[PDB]
Amino acid sequence: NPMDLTELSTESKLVVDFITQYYQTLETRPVQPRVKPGFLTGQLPDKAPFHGESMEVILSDVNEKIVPGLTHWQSPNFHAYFPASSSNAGLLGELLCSGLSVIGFTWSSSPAATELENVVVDWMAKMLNLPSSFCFSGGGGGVLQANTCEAVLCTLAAARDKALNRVGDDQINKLVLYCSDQTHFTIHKGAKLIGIRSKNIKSITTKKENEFKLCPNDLRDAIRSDLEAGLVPFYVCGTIGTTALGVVDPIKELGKVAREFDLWLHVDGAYGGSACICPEFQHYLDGVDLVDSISMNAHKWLLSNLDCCFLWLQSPNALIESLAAEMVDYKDWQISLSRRFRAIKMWMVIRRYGVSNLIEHIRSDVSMAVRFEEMVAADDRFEIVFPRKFALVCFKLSSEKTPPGRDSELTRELMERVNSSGKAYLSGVQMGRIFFIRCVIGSSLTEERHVDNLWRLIQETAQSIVS
Amino acid sequence: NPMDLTELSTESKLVVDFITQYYQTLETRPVQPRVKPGFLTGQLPDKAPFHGESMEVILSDVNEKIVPGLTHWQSPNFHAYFPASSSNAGLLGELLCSGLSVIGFTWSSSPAATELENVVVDWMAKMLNLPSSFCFSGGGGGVLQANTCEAVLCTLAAARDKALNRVGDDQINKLVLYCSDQTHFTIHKGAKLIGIRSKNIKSITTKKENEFKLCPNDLRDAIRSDLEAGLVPFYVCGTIGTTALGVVDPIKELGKVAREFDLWLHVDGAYGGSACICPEFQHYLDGVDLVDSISMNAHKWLLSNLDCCFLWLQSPNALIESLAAEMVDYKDWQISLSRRFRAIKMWMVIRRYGVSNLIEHIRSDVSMAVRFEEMVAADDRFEIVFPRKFALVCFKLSSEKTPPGRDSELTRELMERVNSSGKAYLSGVQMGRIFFIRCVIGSSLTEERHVDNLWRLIQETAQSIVS
Repeated sequence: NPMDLTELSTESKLVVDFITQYYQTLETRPVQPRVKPGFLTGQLPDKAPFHGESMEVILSDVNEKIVPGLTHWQSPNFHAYFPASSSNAGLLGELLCSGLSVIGFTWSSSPAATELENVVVDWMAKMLNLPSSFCFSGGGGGVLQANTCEAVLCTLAAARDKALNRVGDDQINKLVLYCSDQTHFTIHKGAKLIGIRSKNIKSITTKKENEFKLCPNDLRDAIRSDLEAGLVPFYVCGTIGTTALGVVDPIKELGKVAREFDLWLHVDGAYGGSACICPEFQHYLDGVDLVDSISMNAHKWLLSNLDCCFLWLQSPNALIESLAAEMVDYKDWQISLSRRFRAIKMWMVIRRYGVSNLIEHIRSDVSMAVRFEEMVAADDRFEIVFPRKFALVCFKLSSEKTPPGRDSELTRELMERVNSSGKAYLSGVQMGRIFFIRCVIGSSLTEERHVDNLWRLIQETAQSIVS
Repeated sequence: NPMDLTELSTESKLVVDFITQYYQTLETRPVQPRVKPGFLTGQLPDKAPFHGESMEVILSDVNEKIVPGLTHWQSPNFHAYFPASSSNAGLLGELLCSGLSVIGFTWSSSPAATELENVVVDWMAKMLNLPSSFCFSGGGGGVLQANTCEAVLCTLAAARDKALNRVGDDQINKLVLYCSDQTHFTIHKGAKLIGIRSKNIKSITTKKENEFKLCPNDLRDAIRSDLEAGLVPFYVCGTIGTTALGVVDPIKELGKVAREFDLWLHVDGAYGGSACICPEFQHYLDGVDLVDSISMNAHKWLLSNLDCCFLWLQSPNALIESLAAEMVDYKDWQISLSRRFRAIKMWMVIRRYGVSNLIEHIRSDVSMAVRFEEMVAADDRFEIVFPRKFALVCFKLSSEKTPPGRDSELTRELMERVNSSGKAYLSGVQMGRIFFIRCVIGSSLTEERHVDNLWRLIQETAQSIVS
């Protein structure tokens, strides 16, 4: 019997206790493992079992054979990449969503699911303080997705088809997209996906003078240069909080540029967007009225676990018309027919914790990053490569207190020895000539003590090699 | 505190008990609701709460305000669309995956996650008895996705880029895709997504003579007709178990056709693919050696809840080369960087139940559909419009025992009155001139009694209008 209810409630507690013990381990568990390729592949049978096995033997096999070979994103010692903010409400909302197992591709196939997605989308829109034109009650509207690439693909398709409907159906080889050299690779990936040619995905270089922002004058000059070449610009992507540096592009200026040439402006909210529920960061959303579309990942700061990605349009019919084949049918809003009930999990998280708790959780992470930055700045052995705007601190070894020419390779070795120690996991990028470490505060379990321990470990490892 | 562990275990039991009571309701709950647009939208607050609320008040609000406005896919009275096979192991594996919250886009960011995806992919490949060329140990390999449209998009991109690398970079406007008129709309959707022009997505009509299969001779003639027009065929999609009728396309013949013109052959396993773990249905996979790619939805019959979609390639480098920007990095295998740990849930389900239980669950659903077909065939008031191959029975009112010309509209009214009664939910499609009802056995909760009740209700409703 596959749906035995007493067995269901029996094994549910087993799995929940497994998860709680995993969580309590993470203060000790080495974050990133050191294992050999094929360790698990050779350790597991070649074919599937004919018969079944109990739940607790499965869970034991999990905790001994798969857990050690995991990178523990939830560890309070994990400060690399970008957080997978997890909470009790997010986990239990995942469980409830999967228990309902309602797949609502149209309003008729689950009215409540679509209406609850509507209200959650509008809730978040006013939490971020967008104009009415992005709300369902203001003309536009939004949708939940799984990743930012689904939303980016949807906007790219809508923009491409709007352009082609204006200039001609067989003109796809002339469409030109613009983004900065800091834009997430997902933009180039999606542009290549929707048939844009490789030469026409222009990454405009950014300069340290402009804080690596995408300058609108270079955008305008590139646009008219390619227009004099007989090609059709159609898409521009600005970013709030880039991956490597956390750059915020000048949204309003690029909005005026995109309006002047009637280009589709999309805003990758990405990492910084979630933080914009706070009044301090809301200014990073000015010019949003000139924006065609905005996407943002809630699983990067809003404690929803994985996964959930909001996407808001001022003219949603521009998207529905691109993918279709009053009452909302989300079949025409994204890639596939099959959708999950993510709205119930976002609703769960929000009503369980409150805008208050969410605001202050973001503020606590940002404050911890402020303190980490203040600690780096007090050490002449180190250097901020770019001022922090959120919970992202980018730093490296000082060149004055390292041998000539090897400050970057010694920064890389510092990061490697820290990660190999197992006591923490930091990210790091090679921006041409320089290498720098990213420390991202956001692992939910992380408190002040963990940031203090991380800074002390970075210092102790630096003294171990520097001079 | 967002990660309070004692509060986590306290509220987990609340949510689990909520789910178990929901499940036990489904024998009584009217499957499809009758509600007005805006019922939930007006019933919920305009903005998000500043403060939080308890878990049980949330769950009460769920069971009173959202559950009644749901279409209960998990009800044993639900036989429309295609099942969302759910089990205890699938639900608890969803919970465990979300609890681990490990996001592994590369082997380095979670070796165990990638290796376990590898072994699960290979397990399923040998469960379906594919050639070695689709296994990681045979040259090719596979990947887990969320939907069939992600897999279809990946294969379409790989095929398009292979073609363009052969014929020219600026030739996208000449690429031609072929599918039948029974193919799922996701194929046309993805073809439009990757920049194929609308005229070049050719739906070749199928004839009732060929059981609506895609005849390979018409495929060949269309190919050489478009080749004499100076266009580049590049993609052909065959289907095992179509949505409306459950058609199986002649895989091997289309394989030889696609080999002759070096076209990319993709197989939408879709609905029938999952059933192919059974030896009786494995014959529906012959010619699979000539196939470039195969996708199949495990959440349609393999009891994994939602969602999980296997995709196997004979040459995975053809996909990696299309989306990239030994040890496997699934970042280059699909649409986005962010991936979930679906492998752990599939592993959970398989090792908990067994290939034995899975085979026999498929066989029990197929047997129930056999019995439903036998019941329809014994009633002169009804008629099978297409012979059943899986758990899909397509039937309608007999034209001999209805007034001239209105057998189809009376079949539609029959379906409408049954669905409106709330005692069951059946699907129905208008194939040009005829209308017929689809009954799909697969709601997990469904036993023999429910099929008997459904047949009696269909008969009682038919006598209520027929003569």
